Amino acid sequence: LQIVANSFLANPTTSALFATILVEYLLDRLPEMGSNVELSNLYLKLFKLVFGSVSLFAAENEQMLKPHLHKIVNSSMELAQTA
Repeated sequence: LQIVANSFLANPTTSALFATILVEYLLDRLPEMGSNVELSNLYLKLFKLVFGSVSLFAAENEQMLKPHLHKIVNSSMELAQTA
């Protein structure tokens, strides 16, 4: 079913919206990445999908990723100490 998510991220009309929703959900689930290996691999692959969407539609996807960047970096560094 990633093919559907990839198709949303690859379409210009829905790429920004779906990326925003998916990053907000994944950031809400960021601590779980250090507990369950299955969910950790899933969340990592979905984050990679978002970042490839940022590569694809830079003009709007940069604006989408911009507010989240600080949370992503800081929480990844903070949660890895206890994960």
